[PDB]
Amino acid sequence: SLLNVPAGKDLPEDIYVVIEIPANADPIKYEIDKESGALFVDRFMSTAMFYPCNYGYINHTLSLDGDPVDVLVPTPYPLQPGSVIRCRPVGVLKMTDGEDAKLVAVPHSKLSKEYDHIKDVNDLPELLKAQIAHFFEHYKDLEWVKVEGWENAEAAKAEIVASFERAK
Amino acid sequence: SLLNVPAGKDLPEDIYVVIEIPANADPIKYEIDKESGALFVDRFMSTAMFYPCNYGYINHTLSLDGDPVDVLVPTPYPLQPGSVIRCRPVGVLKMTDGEDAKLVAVPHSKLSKEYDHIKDVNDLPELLKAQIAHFFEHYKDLEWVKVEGWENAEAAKAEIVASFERAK
Amino acid sequence: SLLNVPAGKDLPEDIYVVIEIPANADPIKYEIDKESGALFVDRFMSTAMFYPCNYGYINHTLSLDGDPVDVLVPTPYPLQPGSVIRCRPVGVLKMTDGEDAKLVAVPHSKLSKEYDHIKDVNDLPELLKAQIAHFFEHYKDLEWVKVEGWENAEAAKAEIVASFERAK
Amino acid sequence: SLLNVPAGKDLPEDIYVVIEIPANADPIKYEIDKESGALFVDRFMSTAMFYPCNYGYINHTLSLDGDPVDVLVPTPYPLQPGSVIRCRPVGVLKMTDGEDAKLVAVPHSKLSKEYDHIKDVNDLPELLKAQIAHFFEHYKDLEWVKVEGWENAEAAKAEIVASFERAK
Amino acid sequence: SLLNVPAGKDLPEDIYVVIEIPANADPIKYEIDKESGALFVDRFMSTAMFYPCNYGYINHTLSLDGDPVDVLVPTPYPLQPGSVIRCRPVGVLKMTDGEDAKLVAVPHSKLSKEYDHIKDVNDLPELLKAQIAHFFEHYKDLEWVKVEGWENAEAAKAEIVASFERAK
Amino acid sequence: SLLNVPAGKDLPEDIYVVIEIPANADPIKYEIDKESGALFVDRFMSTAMFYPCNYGYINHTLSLDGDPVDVLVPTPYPLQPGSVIRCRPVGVLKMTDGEDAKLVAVPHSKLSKEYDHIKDVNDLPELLKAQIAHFFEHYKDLEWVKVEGWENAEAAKAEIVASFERAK
Repeated sequence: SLLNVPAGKDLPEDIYVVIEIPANADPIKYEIDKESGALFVDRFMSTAMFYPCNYGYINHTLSLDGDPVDVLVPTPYPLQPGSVIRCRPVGVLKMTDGEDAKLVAVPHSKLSKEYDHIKDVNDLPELLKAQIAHFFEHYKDLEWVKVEGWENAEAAKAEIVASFERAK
Repeated sequence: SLLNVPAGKDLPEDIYVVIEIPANADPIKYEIDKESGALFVDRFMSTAMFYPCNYGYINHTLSLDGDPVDVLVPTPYPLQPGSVIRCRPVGVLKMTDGEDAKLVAVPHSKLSKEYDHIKDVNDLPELLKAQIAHFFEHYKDLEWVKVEGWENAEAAKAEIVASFERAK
Repeated sequence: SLLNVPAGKDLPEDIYVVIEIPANADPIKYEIDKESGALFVDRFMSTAMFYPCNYGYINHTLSLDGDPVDVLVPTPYPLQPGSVIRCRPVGVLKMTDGEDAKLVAVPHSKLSKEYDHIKDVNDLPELLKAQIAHFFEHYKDLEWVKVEGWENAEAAKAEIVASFERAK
Repeated sequence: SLLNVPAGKDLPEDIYVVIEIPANADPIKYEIDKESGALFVDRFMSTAMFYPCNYGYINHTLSLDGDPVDVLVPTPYPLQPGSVIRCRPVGVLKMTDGEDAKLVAVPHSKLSKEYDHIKDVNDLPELLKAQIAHFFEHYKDLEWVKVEGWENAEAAKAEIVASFERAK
Repeated sequence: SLLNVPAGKDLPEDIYVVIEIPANADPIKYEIDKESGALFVDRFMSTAMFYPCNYGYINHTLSLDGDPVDVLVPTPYPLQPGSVIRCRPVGVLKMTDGEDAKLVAVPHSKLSKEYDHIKDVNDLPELLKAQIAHFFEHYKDLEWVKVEGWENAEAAKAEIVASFERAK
Repeated sequence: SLLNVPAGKDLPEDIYVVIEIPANADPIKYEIDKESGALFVDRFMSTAMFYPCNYGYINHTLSLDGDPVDVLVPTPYPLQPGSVIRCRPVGVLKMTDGEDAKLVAVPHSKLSKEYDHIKDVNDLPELLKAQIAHFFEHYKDLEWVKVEGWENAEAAKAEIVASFERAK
């Protein structure tokens, strides 16, 4: 099941992300249930907003909010909820609800050459970055959250390493 | 797997429904296979009709037609086949092929406040109810079924309780 | 999980195909991971082409390319990745990358009567056959493959039988 | 505008159909407004049914129900409301609300070779024909109509010729 | 063309709205060009938000922002850009960029009985109203606007009457 | 109607393109009819390929193939057939069926800042360029065409200027 997916081939450089919400989909927030590995409807979002990238998590990690590290993964076409994609981290958007750090990872080079030039957080389209920051600032307006800024691939991997160790 | 999803948090008030067919989808009838927990194509519907709500079942229950209790769940956007949604029962549409009772359950308040006012069968939109009755009367016209009417949340829960006990 | 789906009810006549890519979908190539049974993003296709039929494989078989036998299944509406469909084989498109034989199987009569007349490879629409041949010739142009022709239902089943034995 | 589209290149053999409702779409009934040529929302259908083929009319014709001759056109993919397709008639489904005759026309050979073998009403898939008959019998159940049967391409063209003359 | 659509059958009670952006669509802002009546891509929205209802305008009206009165129309399924829907006004959301008043109108009873009970601004779902207010407050965050509140059907019609007179 | 759309605001730098086929759509080839301005189904494509960008033409131009200059326009989301988008040219893919030159134009800066950095043909993603070249080489394989290469924005505008003059 999804409960058995590795954290990655070569942490923190090569990770696997379990997808819960596809890019641009209807406002249904799903989550993988730790008990059955099944896709559960977590909530219907109240705002008229959509996730700008595919949203998921790295299995076998645990951050301080007691949840697995969340990653946002841009792809050329929306992915299937419950699917797994191999990626490499490039940045982290730090915020506070606690501390939520949503990493941004791009598809691994073996899946597509389209993201090869993206190696660090400032290599990502500025508009993509404002749109992601804006979504997190505002998605729970009708349900608090504060963006504090972006950080590089080094910080992202530090976050992966720490959460993985913390999961052990 | 889906075979391990509970019948609910607090039967018969708080149940989980395993989704097989989303609201408004192409006429493909899927079912979860009791052996693998995998989604199987049960049949291609012959009529040009679509399910008016998401269609699924409560795991760990058994009705007299030797099948799990079937539930119809209205949501603001179509759900994913194989996903699970927490709901609360509000009615039952009784019919006969045997006795099929398709319950109607609405999303649990923790998932969305939109259905909070819906507490009993007459709180559901009349048009939604005619449309559901009409679908069951006519979906197998080219494949018999007879609608006998609606019943309240009390009857629905009685149906859940009985089928759950019968499953044990 | 999907890892536990049988090869079929009555090999080679009655098989089950595990679906990875739906007909007419975005160019994302998925595959079921032998380790978790989870849907993995195998690759993003580079060409502006879509699979003309649903694409999948027969579990518990092994061909010479060290992979499970791949099948293409036409249906009236696109299927869900990860779902299973009961079919009956009718042909094989032989090619070479090694030897890849992609079988063509149509939905089993119990799922729909629409494909009952299709019993052998020449009963399939000519346009459907050219379109499939054309897709395989050209889908990896930007990533080699050569079509050698079609073969009947007898050859297809021989291929199923052999790969199943080889899997044992 | 759409008000200026010819009835056809070579009536009754070669006609143009103005599309109002695509095959398999949401239950919104549109119609082209004789005054502006604009697409107007005529009604929201109450039943959970979808048109099995693209639905439209032949401009410059007038039947007895004081409306333009309506045609159903099967295509491999849904068409755009307001678009025009060149076709050739092959049958008519006679009914009564008055007399409604919905013709069935298939795409002209110059647009695609896929329908070339379809020359008369019995050349159409039986399932397609039952599904169309069933839709008309039941689409207004919640809004009367009675199917009386099918007729050949000769009757269809007679219907086109008469309505065109009647329009003059 | 769309330039010739009336403002309504019985202003301000019975109006026609020309649709530019469907409910829940990709973030493309279209507008009807006063010169050709053609649908022009006005802008690609920068925020990850979607219009919660169909968005359009009443032809033959002119407000103070030198633009036609804009209306938001909830329907059970998304409409086609460029289509026209008969409605009746029920409220207005007043704001300021100038003065923008976006009316809310529901489908006319002749198109569907589903909105008959909605007669005034407080009859609209509270969540629908917060979602609309929230969208306008935030849709141009990356491109200013301030919501001042809702008003009744009387104010809405006053707005229609005034803008129509102003258009003459 | 669409027949009245200008060639552009400031030819050859600022043009308007009339869209016939959206990016990534079903294989239906539409064209705007010079007589009514209506969208006509030109043909159903036989290959399992989709246009990689929105496809259209510049009104009021005439190339040597006796047809209006065709343009391919990448956008973040698919456009509506029949809509108009303001763009600026950046390249031309020269080929031969005669001489077909399909220009590539990107959305005008006033519609979105996302394409501002794209000023010449080599500023376009290499993969986007191979995919477009590949599509034209192969889309009519089952219906000839030969790609000869790309050219800069200067050549593109020369092509626009010449065809516009030729249209006068």
